[PDB]
Parts: sequence; structure tokens; C-alpha cells
Amino acid sequence: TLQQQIIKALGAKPQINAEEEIRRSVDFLKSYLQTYPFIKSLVLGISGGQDSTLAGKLCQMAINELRLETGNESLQFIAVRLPYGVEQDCQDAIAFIQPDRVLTVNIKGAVLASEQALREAGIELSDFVRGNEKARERMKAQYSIAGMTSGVVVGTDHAAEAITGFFTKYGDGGTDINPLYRLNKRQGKQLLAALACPEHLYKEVALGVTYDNIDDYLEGKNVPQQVARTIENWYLKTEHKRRPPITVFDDFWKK
Ligand SMILES: NC(=O)c1ccc[n+]([C@@H]2O[C@H](COP(=O)([O-])OP(=O)(O)OC[C@H]3O[C@@H](n4cnc5c(N)ncnc54)[C@H](O)[C@@H]3O)[C@@H](O)[C@H]2O)c1
Repeated sequence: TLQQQIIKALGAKPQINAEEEIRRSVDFLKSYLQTYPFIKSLVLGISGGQDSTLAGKLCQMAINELRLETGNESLQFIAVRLPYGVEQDCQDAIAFIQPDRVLTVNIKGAVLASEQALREAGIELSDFVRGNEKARERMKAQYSIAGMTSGVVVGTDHAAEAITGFFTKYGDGGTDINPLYRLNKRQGKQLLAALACPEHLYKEVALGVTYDNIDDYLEGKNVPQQVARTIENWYLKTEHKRRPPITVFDDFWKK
């Protein structure tokens, strides 16, 4: 079935062991850094939300262990705050993660400058497109930081986000390494609980579909037809976001 097909593609499991998944992600990050020694930093945008809070904690753990085990003091986890103009949740998240370094880059100026350039070209952006434009400016800032600190950009994408394609293409979807990929929303909460994360940091989505509906679907459970159809629709519609640019050799799009 299509549901079983999606579950397999995203690597989702019905249930997981929190401790095991935490270690899987941490050792994944550690192993990558050990394989490419020229990498000295992990860069991640912090928003105060569940996903980035979890990913941030895992990145700092990976760095903490590597520094102790290798004695390499040049390794660092860099948390980046990317506000659009003008924090409590972000501040609480930062206190929980305890990142080596915190940078704050206000993206408003660049976004306004981009729109002025487009306006002079005769193009006026809608609030909707502006939202994706902001996500791409955030991607730009993180890659510029990575470029100057010999780092890689960590992403927060996971199964509950990938299934609907609810991320900006080459925006927050533009990252180098995604340690949360495979986990659904509630499973992310499970890991945060095991990490003793402040409860208020992790506790609808669209067309009457909630995260519980999405997680149940990903866990192989039976959900209402209306819900299942909406989910599967979003998935098929956004396949282009989960693959590299389309070439004459691809056939996944042919109907
Ligand atoms: N109802 C909801 O809750 C809902 C629904 C949809 C999107 N969103 C949100 O909106 C943002 C995503 O917006 P979006 O996906 O339009 O913008 P996007 O930039 O992520 O994707 C749109 C771009 O992808 C390319 N594209 C579109 N269709 C294509 C196709 N069939 N083949 C190849 N390329 C194609 C085009 O360049 C198009 O401009 C996210 O924040 C997402 O969460 C929310």
C-alpha cells in the first residue's frame, strides 16, 4: 500500500527506544566529523521550537564527547539565532543546550533589500512567498557562517515534516546533515523527555490534519480516510522536494 511505501521511504518505525535513538544520532554526528577531520564546527539555526531544540542538544553532546575523547579543542557547536526584526522560548532552549557559541543574525535588512530589487524589476511579493524568502535568507546566513568556521549545516528535518513536504525548498530544507531524519513528531518529544528537557519547550498542521494523525499514519496505524488521503496528497505533490534536481533520467514524476 501507499502508506507502507511512505513508511519505508522515510524510515519510520512504530516504536523506538529513546536512549538508543539518542545514541544513534550522536554517534552518527561523531562518526561523520571523524571521517572528515577538516570539519571543525556544527552550525544550526535555533528557533525555540521542538525540532531545533532537540537537534541542538544532540549536536552539543556530540561535540562534548569528541573534545574529551580526542583532545581537539578547536571543535565547536555554533547555535545561530535568525530573527526577522524583533525570545523566551529561544532563551530557554539555549539554556538547555548550553552551546559553545551563540550568534544572532537579524535577517530583516537583507529580506527588505531583496524585495526592493524585485520591486524595481516589476515584481511584488505576496506574504506567502515572502515566508519562503525568509527561510532561504536563513539558509544563506548559515552557509556563510559554515564557510568561515569550517563547518557543516545541521538540519532538523524528520519523518513528520518530510511526509508533507512542509519545509522550504533550499530554505530550511537546504542543509548538509539531518540527524533527526526517521523520527516522527511524538518520538522527538520522547527523546527530549529522556534528555530532561524543560517540558514547556515541546508541549493542527493543515487541512484538519494534526500531528497525531501524521504520527499515527507513520506508525502504520489506521487513520480516517479523509486524513489519509490528505496526507498522501501532500506527499505525492512534494516528491520534488525530497529528490535532487530532475533530469532526463528520472521517471518518478511520469503519470
Ligand atoms: N496548509 C498548510 O499548512 C501548508 C501547505 C503548503 C505549504 N505550507 C508551507 O509553505 C512553505 C512551503 O511553500 P511551497 O512549497 O509553495 O514553497 P517552496 O519554495 O517550498 O516550493 C515551491 C517551489 O518548488 C518548485 N516546484 C513546485 N512544484 C514543482 C514541481 N512539480 N516540480 C518541480 N519543482 C516544483 C518551484 O520552484 C516552486 O516555486 C512551508 O513553510 C510549508 O510549511 C503550509
